This record gives sequence, structure tokens and C-alpha cells, in this order.
Amino acid sequence: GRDHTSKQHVRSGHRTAPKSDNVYLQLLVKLYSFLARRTDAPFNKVILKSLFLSKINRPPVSVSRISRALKQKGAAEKTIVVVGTVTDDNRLLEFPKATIAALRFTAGAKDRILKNGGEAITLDQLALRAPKGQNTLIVRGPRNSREAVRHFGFGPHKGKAPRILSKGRKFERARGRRRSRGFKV
Amino acid sequence: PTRLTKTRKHRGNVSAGKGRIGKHRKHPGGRGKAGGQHHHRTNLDKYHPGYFGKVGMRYFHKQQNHFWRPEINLDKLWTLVDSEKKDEYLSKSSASAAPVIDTLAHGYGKVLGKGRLPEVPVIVKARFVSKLAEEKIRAVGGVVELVA
Amino acid sequence: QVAPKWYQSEDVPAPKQTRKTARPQKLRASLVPGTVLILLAGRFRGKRVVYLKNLEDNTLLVSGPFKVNGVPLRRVNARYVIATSTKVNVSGVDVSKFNVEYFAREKEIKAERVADQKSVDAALLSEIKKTPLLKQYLAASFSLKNGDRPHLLKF
RNA sequence: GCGAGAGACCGAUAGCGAACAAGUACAGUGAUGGAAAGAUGAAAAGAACUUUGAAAAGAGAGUGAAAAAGUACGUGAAAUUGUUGAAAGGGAAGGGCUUGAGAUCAGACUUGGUACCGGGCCAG
RNA sequence: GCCUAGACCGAGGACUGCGGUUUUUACCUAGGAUGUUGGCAUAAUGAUCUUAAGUCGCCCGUCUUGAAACACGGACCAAGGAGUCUAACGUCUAUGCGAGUGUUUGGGUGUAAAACCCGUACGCGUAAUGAAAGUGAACGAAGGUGGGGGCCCAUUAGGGUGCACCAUCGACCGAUCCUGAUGUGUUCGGAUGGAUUUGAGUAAGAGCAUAGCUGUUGGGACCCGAAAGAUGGUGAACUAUGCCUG
RNA sequence: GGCGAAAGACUAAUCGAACCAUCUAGUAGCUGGUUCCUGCCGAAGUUUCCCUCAGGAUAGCAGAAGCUCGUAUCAGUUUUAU
RNA sequence: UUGCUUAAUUGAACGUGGACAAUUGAAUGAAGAGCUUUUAGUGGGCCAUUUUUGGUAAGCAGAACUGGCGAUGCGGGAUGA
RNA sequence: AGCGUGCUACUUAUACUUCACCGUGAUUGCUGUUUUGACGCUUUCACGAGUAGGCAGGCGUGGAGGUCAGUGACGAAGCCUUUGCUGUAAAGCUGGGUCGAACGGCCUCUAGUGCAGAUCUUGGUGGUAGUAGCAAAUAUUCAAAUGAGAACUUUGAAGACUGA
Ligand SMILES: CN[C@@H]1[C@@H](O)[C@@H](O[C@@H]2[C@@H](O)[C@H](O[C@H]3O[C@H]([C@@H](C)O)[C@@H](O)[C@H](O)[C@H]3N)[C@@H](N)C[C@H]2N)OC[C@]1(C)O
Ligand SMILES: CN[C@@H]1[C@@H](O)[C@@H](O[C@@H]2[C@@H](O)[C@H](O[C@H]3O[C@H]([C@@H](C)O)[C@@H](O)[C@H](O)[C@H]3N)[C@@H](N)C[C@H]2N)OC[C@]1(C)O
Ligand SMILES: CN[C@@H]1[C@@H](O)[C@@H](O[C@@H]2[C@@H](O)[C@H](O[C@H]3O[C@H]([C@@H](C)O)[C@@H](O)[C@H](O)[C@H]3N)[C@@H](N)C[C@H]2N)OC[C@]1(C)O
Ligand SMILES: CN[C@@H]1[C@@H](O)[C@@H](O[C@@H]2[C@@H](O)[C@H](O[C@H]3O[C@H]([C@@H](C)O)[C@@H](O)[C@H](O)[C@H]3N)[C@@H](N)C[C@H]2N)OC[C@]1(C)O
Ligand SMILES: CN[C@@H]1[C@@H](O)[C@@H](O[C@@H]2[C@@H](O)[C@H](O[C@H]3O[C@H]([C@@H](C)O)[C@@H](O)[C@H](O)[C@H]3N)[C@@H](N)C[C@H]2N)OC[C@]1(C)O
Repeated sequence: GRDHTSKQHVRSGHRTAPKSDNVYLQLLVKLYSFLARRTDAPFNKVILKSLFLSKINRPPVSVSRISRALKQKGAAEKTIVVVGTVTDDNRLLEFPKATIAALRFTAGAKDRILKNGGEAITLDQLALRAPKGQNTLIVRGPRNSREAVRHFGFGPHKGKAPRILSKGRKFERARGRRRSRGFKV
Repeated sequence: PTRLTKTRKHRGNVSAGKGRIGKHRKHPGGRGKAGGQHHHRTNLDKYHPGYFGKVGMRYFHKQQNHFWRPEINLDKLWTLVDSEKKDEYLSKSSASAAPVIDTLAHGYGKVLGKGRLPEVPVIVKARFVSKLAEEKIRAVGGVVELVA
Repeated sequence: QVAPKWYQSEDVPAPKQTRKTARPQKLRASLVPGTVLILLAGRFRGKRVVYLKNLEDNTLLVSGPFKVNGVPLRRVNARYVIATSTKVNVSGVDVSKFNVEYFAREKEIKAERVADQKSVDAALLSEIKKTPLLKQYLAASFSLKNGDRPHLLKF
């Protein structure tokens, strides 16, 4: 017998491979597994774990967020790295000349990057031209902007969005939401 | 497909995952939204506040077309300019020749004031406009023209 | 049926280098050459023989003598023998040339073996008669009588 | 209703109740209720003839690729039953573990190498 | 320190290590068993079946605090036999495209219910808030402070830049309360500045579509089960009562 | 509905409301059942509300999926102080 | 810094700049810490030591802390949750 | 061989120690030798009870797309069998017998997909068991004929009964 101090046979709870069956994603995973195993550069381990992430854990990165990342002091010449899709933003007034490494580019994002003389490259090309991730800047998208996140943790006085199918005066604005109808939580 | 369901895995186990004590029965607790004020109050008052009662005035024979007025913000306004001539218009527009943007013809009813415009004069045609939206258009040398 | 793959090679690996260097047996302190023995097993179980020599294959060289017992020059294993207290001086017995290959495998007995049996038994019988009743003791078989306790017995 | 073409459908306890002389046989005063039941063989070639028996049948014979296909008919499971052989048995039987006994199965003298070399198994 | 009696085990499979003896780039008991001998291969050896012996072993399923129960179902066997499909949804995951997205109502076309092609609308998303009339999102590098992986400069320590995410103080939009300029259809307008208030908001978009498991609601709704209630019909060949004729 | 010298009797072995088909797979907080193997984790009979007391919702306890990080600050325990 | 506070240059709260660096200010431990979504069953309990109420009492009824049984075989108490 | 007490040895749990093997969780390393398996190989350590329940990896069934230019009248499928083999297991393969027309492996798709129970449904079959029983209504007998066969048919002869 053992007086166990912790729960037995616990899986780590972190994803160790992509759930995706895409062969080319698995080729990228192979490359960065070698890189993380043989280089002790933290960038490669970060890139390795990022390739495993699910779709909601890889929010799209807009070119406007990229350009704001490029306006950091000393970051104008960095290689912007997105493990995910780079989308276009028509609210952007101007976009600079930059090198962006991403899994995917939407058509507008790629056109905008190339028109300003930039380079829209894949992650294997990035690995070839920066095997340690030299002069890179990792940009991540907004995880909590998802519509599903509005409804997480709903409860009295929590100020969250109710799960509801129609919006209007007759849909959940009465008793419990109004002091004139009893109480307001 | 049926071969992936837990019904296949529950074969050979007596209760099919429904318990021996509870004994999955027909409608314990009622049907539908039964008892929302009595034995399901603890659910409705927590997750659906506002459910019971009346608020506001009735509107007999509401016609939704009366209220059609899609909004467009200033930061998206230049997407309505012809894409082949957008770059030319930015460099060449002035008080004598400014692009005309027909927001109503593109499916919009009111121009709102979120964001920043290019420092380029524009003639904006709209049914309605917000106060701040017109000020920002007039500040880049443009004008708002009311249409119907 | 699951077909074999290419990576299921049939290479037989070599063994690792074993560190088991064999080193000499140490016999019991009671197995001194010339000691009278009791055979515990085999064709000649119960016979009382004379221990002559320690061969290099760990076995013991014994002789009846063949004229006394009917058991010749042959090998026995030390774990199947009882070493007694009775000792015969065999210091003058010529047992130089008896080795493993002497009892090498090749019924009728080779003439050389008969000659050597005569030669060794000569000196053996010479020394044996010096001890009274020793010859008749060697001629008689050994057995356990009723009430004999081998844990309490001196041999 | 009439005429057609199809199916990731069912395959004789399924599919319509009905694949068959099925809304039949049968029940109820009546309104109504309502089954079971597909397959010898390519071809009856459905066994002439002899013999025992009152006969049904049996035994020979014969036909057939097959009678281990004989209109009790394709295959022909189990419950249950007979005979034969082996075994066991003092108020149940059955089960696990272990070994003995009896029976069965299996293997390296290898795809062995040229009388020797060398190997397999059990043991000191 | 030394001598001495037994038992069980032999995982691994070129070398690589640590030590030891030093006589020496050698040897060792030091990163897990070898040497030798006999017998057998018409066989000891192993496995299963039956049976004997020793020892232990109550009848499963179920409800239950508690079943071997003097609780319930079960004589036996075969075949059938119970979480399904659909509408609309929550989470998660995969995929395509992405400020968009969805060809399939329809049209074109066809090797004809397929595959292939086409677009207007529409749906959902891109803006919220108020009962409503209505109004409607940048003071500032889209702000300040404290953390923050990674990157950069260094040289351990140190400095810089810091996306996601977190705590905190502000700013913007709608509702509410107050203030109330220039002006006027003189009762409208609402500049401007305030308020321990309030919203399912803003603050460099994230969504749409298809599919899958699980969960939800309506449906026969996992399967079998009432006592009842209703609509439309059939019976006085039994029997109850009146009548007519015997 | 009938019929009843009245028993709730009789009305085709059916009567404190016949028989037949249909609505109808009527509803059941109740009883019974609920079909292959191995592996890992693993409860509750407690809180609040309910014409609630053989039932639900709610929290707790459990599983699954992970995600952000990598020794930060944590503990069914002691010590010192209060 | 402030529109708060003081008679005040007094304070309050949050800061700039400078000083203290591994004994960063008790022990022991730490299959690491933190965060989120979603959903099952359950919502009859019972027993033992100690505390304890009603009752003459009860294998009675009702509370407290803990450990158990339920959900669990195994060795022992012959037998037994 | 009782009671109180002290002592020495000894007995044996699924517990403890060391070792083997299985699984689970973690962990070392692996590309100019990564080389046709990197969802792989490999180093090391710890752990293993479980109802209700959750999840994972697998076994089996009907039918569908693809493939094995798969099996088969020189015997498919089914069935019977101390012929054996593999797997912890669900199960898979094989020897012999029976038999007569179709069927299987692999990658996927799909569902009316797995039974010991439901006083389950339909069909079939047992023990009970050659058992309970075949007893109301007065009652039968001899001979002949027929016939393979006569308590039971026919005829004759009797004895009876119903008793208008
Ligand atoms: C001779 N008796 C007749 C006869 O026609 C009988 O036929 C069965 C026949 O149906 C069977 O044949 C059967 O074949 C298969 C299979 C299970 O055998 C059945 O599925 C199928 O229903 C049936 N045709 C046959 N094997 C025996 C005859 N006595 O069916 C009716 C009956 C009155 O019993
Ligand atoms: C900066 N503080 C402001 C506070 O001053 C206030 O602003 C009011 C604003 O509500 C009024 O505006 C109000 O009334 C006008 C109407 C009169 O035209 C409406 O159009 C508007 O929707 C309504 N909010 C505005 N007219 C004056 C501001 N000071 O609004 C709340 C606030 C954000 O806290
Ligand atoms: C008019 N007085 C204001 C006071 O009301 C407050 O302003 C609130 C502001 O804090 C709220 O904002 C709050 O809630 C929003 C959320 C609702 O979107 C958050 O984004 C925000 O971080 C949070 N501070 C904002 N929603 C309304 C203002 N009137 O801020 C202080 C103040 C200036 O005194
Ligand atoms: C980089 N600029 C950021 C700008 O992007 C934005 O950041 C928001 C931040 O304010 C939000 O956070 C805000 O709203 C959340 C919400 C849950 O109520 C609250 O934590 C709180 O009210 C407030 N901090 C955060 N949830 C998302 C960021 N992108 O807000 C302004 C800013 C801080 O300057
Ligand atoms: C000093 N106060 C004591 C308090 O310490 C405690 O004493 C327990 C005593 O009750 C326990 O004893 C108890 O439990 C044992 C057994 C089941 O363990 C029983 O044999 C006994 O009858 C029972 N009284 C004893 N074993 C330990 C003391 N500390 O409870 C009794 C008490 C009087 O309150």
C-alpha cells in the first residue's frame, strides 16, 4: 500500500501533437521538433508548441496589429511570426515594408504585404533563414474576443451575456433585470 | 455515425449509463419549460434573469422595412471607392475634384463616426449622419450631402 | 494477417563480453589422498575405496583395490562420496600419469588399463595389510542399519 | 386508379396481415377479429423385379453425381432422446488452484555442414 | 577481521563507464552466467482432456443501509428483443475561406436524382443602447501603472522592446440625474461642464459554412406496462319488463 | 340508455355504466428489463428553493478537453509572536 | 501629483531618483504552479470510538468531529457489511 | 491444553524487501546514418482496489466506395468435432468429418450491429410420468359365422332392463 500524495496516472494535460491530420502541418511539426531538440533556442520550443494549438487557440492576426507591432522601438526590421492566419484590415491607412512569416495569408493580406515591397513567407522558409529565430517577433491574436467567451461565467451580478436566441424588448428584460419588475441582478 | 456513439460502448452494462438508483424515467420535472416559477426557479433566476414579465409598449403591425438603416463607419468609408482608382484618388483629390461616395447606393442609411479618415477631401452622400461623423468629414476638407 | 515489415530484421546479435573467469575448485578438508571413501551412488554404491588423486576435471581418482572389491581405477565425483577417518599411506603409489585423457572415451578392457590396475593394486595391497582388518573392511559393502543416524555418525 | 424506372431497404419469426387456392382457413348473433404455410433432383430417372409379412412396411435389387437427396424430400444447429465405447459414484452436482494416473497433441539431429565437425533437449 | 552450511534467481546482449592489480594500452570478482561432463532424440520434456486426492468455493440478475436469503424473475433450447431519427440549440475539435461567408429556392449543363457550372437577393457577421421618440463609439504612439513568453543589446548579474492573458486608474458610445451658451414659430433648441448611477458596448474586427462525439428541448422519443377519457358503430338467440298469438 | 315486486340486479359466461373499431405507441415523479472486451480516472445520499417529502432545479463531489507558464508561492503540519 | 486633508510647508494615497542581492529575513514537504470550458451519476444511507438530546430501554429516534461500510477483495476474530 | 505474569524459539496475508514480466504516467537521447517506420526507435523512474459514472484503445455483425488482376464445384458458405496454434480478453487461424454455390483480407463508409434474464415474443422440447387417471345411469354369458387378427362385428341361444 501507498499513502498517495497526488492523483495517480495523470496525463500532462498539454497537447503533444496537432490533432490535425494535415500532412504538411505534420512536416512543419517534424522540422520544428528537430529544431527544438537540437538548438536550445527558446523560440523554436515556442514555435513547436504553437503548431499543436487548436483553431480557437490560434486567433487570426490582422495586418493592422502587425503594423502596430512593427512600430515598437527597434522592431521595424524584425521578422513578424504568426502561427496561424494573417488577415487583411481595410481600416489600416498605411502598411510598411516588412517580412511576415505565417501559416496562412488571406488574399488581401498577401496582396497588401507584397504591394509595399514586403515578403510573405512560410514557416519552413523562416526556419531556413532564422534557425534560432533571430530577430523575430511573435504576434498572437486576441483569444478572448470570441463570441462564445461573452457567455462564460454567467451569473448574478457577473455582467455577462445571456445565452439567448432572439434579442428584443420581450426577451429577458423583465423581472430579475429591472427594479420596476421585482429585483435586478 | 452510430459506430462512434457511446450506445455501442454501453452494451453489456445494465443501466446504459443512466444509473441504478435514478432509473432514467419519462419526464421527471415536467415537459418543456414546466415549473419555471416553482421548481425550476433556481435555474431561470440564475441563467435567464428577465424571463418573466412585461416591459415597454406594444407596437401593432410592425413593419421592419420602416427601420432599415444600415450603418457604415468612417474608418470603412473608403472601401466604397472604386478599388482600381483608390490610390489615385488619395493623391489627387482636392477642393476642386473630390471623390463622391454614394453610401445609400451601396446599401447604407447612416454614416457613423468611428475611426479616422484619410486626410483627403471627400463628398459623402448619405440619408443620415452622426454629429461626430460630419465634423471629421468637414475637418479633412470634405462635405456631407443629404439625399433621400 | 499482419505481414512482416522491412524493419523486422533477423540479425542475430553477438553476446556481450562475459566476466566469468573460472577459478579452481577447493575440495573438502577431509578429502586427503589416501583416505578411504564410501561411494554413495552409481554402479558401485556402497563400496569402500581408496582415494588416490585429484584430477584436473574436478573428479577424484579411486581404486578398490580391484583385487579386493571389484571396483577399478575410475573417476568419481566428490559430492557422491563419504570421506571416512581411515587413511592409507599411498605416498609410494605411482599415480603420475592418470589424467582426464586416460579415461577419454573411445565389452572388453584395453590391456594397458589392466596392466595399470595390476601396477597400482600392487603397492596398494602392500600398504593395506599393515592395518589389521583393513582389507576385510574394504571388501565389505556399506549400508545403513536400523537406528543409524548419519547426522550423529562419525565416518 | 393506370403505366413505367429505380434503391448503401427486408430477405420467410424479416419485409405488407398475406412471397403459397390470404383477407384464405377459422371464431363471433353481430359490429368485427384473423393465422400458419417458400427450396427433392439437371431431369421423376418418384425405385421395375425377387423375397418376408394380413397390411403398413422391411431386406435384396434398381435410378441418380449424390438416396449422407425417397415427394416425413437442400443444408439440417440446440434443447431433448436411443444405442455403443470409456470412466466415476456412502444424504446433490457443478468450480478454482495443484500434482498423480489414463488418453491425446507437439518438438531439432536443424532445409544440419564435409566417418568427422557442429547443433537441440533434460540433468550432475 | 576470518572460517564455514543451505535456498531462490541469471534480466541484458559488440565496444564505450567507474574503480582495482600493477607486473603492461595488459589483466580483474569492476555498467545483469559462464565452464565442463553424462544421458536422450522410437525418448525423458511440455500442453490440453477425463478422473482421484488435498484445500478453498452458497444462485445468478435486481431494488436495497444491508441478499445465499424464509425478498422478486428465472424448467430447458433456438431465433427475435430495448438511447433511435428529426427540427432547433450549448461546448469542444477538424476543414475551407476570412471582414466576410454560405453554389444546390432557382437557373445552366449532363455520361441524367450524380458530377460540373452561375448569380440577384437573403441569412448570419461587420455597432451598440433605450420602453420609446431617438442618439450612436480615438485627448493622448488607441492612454497611465504593476506583471508577462519571445525577441534585442549586453557580460553572470543588468538594460531595452514587450503580442496573448491578468490586476488596476482613466478616455469614447447609448440610458439615467444635474448644468444650461450663442439663438428662436417664446417654447423650442442643447453649446458646455458635472454625477458613490446604468448597458448583453468602444478602445487596429472574427466570423460564416460543412462534418464529428457529448449535452439540451419538442416529438411514440431507450423498451414493455395502467385504473381512465373521447368519437362512431353492433347487440334483448341469455336475461329484465310490457304487449300479441298458442 | 334500457329494464328493475329494488339485489346496484339484469342488459348473450361481460355490469357501481355492455360489446366493437378508432383517437392510441393515450400519460406514468411508479415496477421490470436494458445485449462485446481490456485500460485509466472515479463519486453521492449534503446546501438552498419548489402543493417540495418515492420527484426536480441549484451548489458540492466526478470525468474529459485542454490553455498560460516552469519553481513562481503553496500546505487537512509544526515553531515563534499575537 | 492631487480638485481630498491640515492653522500649516500638516497629512493621505500613488510615485520619480538613490541604498540594501542570495540567510530576500522560522521548520518540514512540494509527480510543479495558475487559469478556463463542459458534462455524468448522486441528492433513501448505515456503522464504530469519543461528545451528546428524547426515552425504563431498544439491533430505538435525533445531532457533533473523525475513521469506515456502502463501492472491497485479502490474513485474523469458527461463523458475521 | 484453566487463570495472572515473564521469557525463548517457531507458524503464516493479495502487506514489507530484492528480482522477473504486463500495462499506465512521466523521463534520456535519436538527421552529412534519416536509412523505405520520428503517431517510430530508445534510456530511466514511479505507480496498479473499485459500484454509480466519465473517457480511451480494441474485438465481432448486415450492407456501401476502393483494392488484393484474393478464395472457390479439384468444393464457397453453413454445421459437428480432447487436431492444434495465436491473443490478458472480446476473438482470430488451422487438422478431420458433413456439405453443395458462393465468399473473404486490407483502406474507408454506413446501420434496423453483439442477450441470460424483461410473470419478455414466437416456435420447439423436458422432468413430472408410463404417473393422476380411463369407477354415475342394475349385467352379462355360451356357441357358430366372418376374418391375418374377435371381450367389443353378425347370427342363434339365454339372462336382463327401459316399463306407455
Ligand atoms: C410435407 N409437409 C408440408 C411441406 O410442404 C412442408 O415443407 C417443409 C419445407 O417448408 C421445408 O423447407 C424449408 O426450407 C428452409 C429451411 C429452414 O429448411 C425454410 O426456411 C423454408 O421456410 C422452407 N421452404 C423442408 N425442409 C421440409 C418440408 N417438410 O411445409 C408444409 C407442410 C404441410 O408441413
Ligand atoms: C463626459 N461626461 C458625460 C456627461 O457630461 C454626459 O454628457 C451630456 C450628454 O449626455 C448630453 O447628451 C444627451 O442629450 C442629447 C440631446 C440634448 O441632444 C442627446 O442627443 C444625447 O443622446 C444625450 N446623451 C449632452 N447634450 C451634454 C453632455 N454634457 O454624458 C455622460 C458622460 C459620458 O459622463
Ligand atoms: C460619470 N462618472 C464616471 C463613472 O461613471 C465611471 O465611468 C463609467 C466607466 O467606468 C464604465 O466602464 C467600466 O465598464 C466598461 C464596460 C461596461 O464596457 C469597461 O470597459 C471599463 O473597463 C469599466 N471601467 C463605463 N461602461 C461607463 C462609464 N460611465 O468612471 C468614473 C467617472 C468619471 O466618475
Ligand atoms: C493596448 N490598448 C488597450 C486596448 O487594446 C484595450 O484593451 C482591452 C482591455 O481594456 C480590456 O479590459 C477591460 O475590460 C475588461 C472586461 C472583461 O470587462 C476588464 O478587465 C476591464 O473592464 C478592462 N481592463 C481587455 N478585456 C481586452 C483588451 N484588448 O483597452 C485600452 C488599452 C488598455 O489601452
Ligand atoms: C480522559 N478522558 C477520556 C478520553 O481520553 C477517552 O478515553 C479513551 C477511551 O474511551 C478509549 O476506550 C474506548 O475505546 C476502546 C476501544 C474501542 O478503542 C474500548 O475498548 C473502550 O470500551 C472505550 N471506552 C481508550 N482506548 C483510549 C482513551 N483515550 O474517552 C473517555 C474519557 C473518560 O473521556
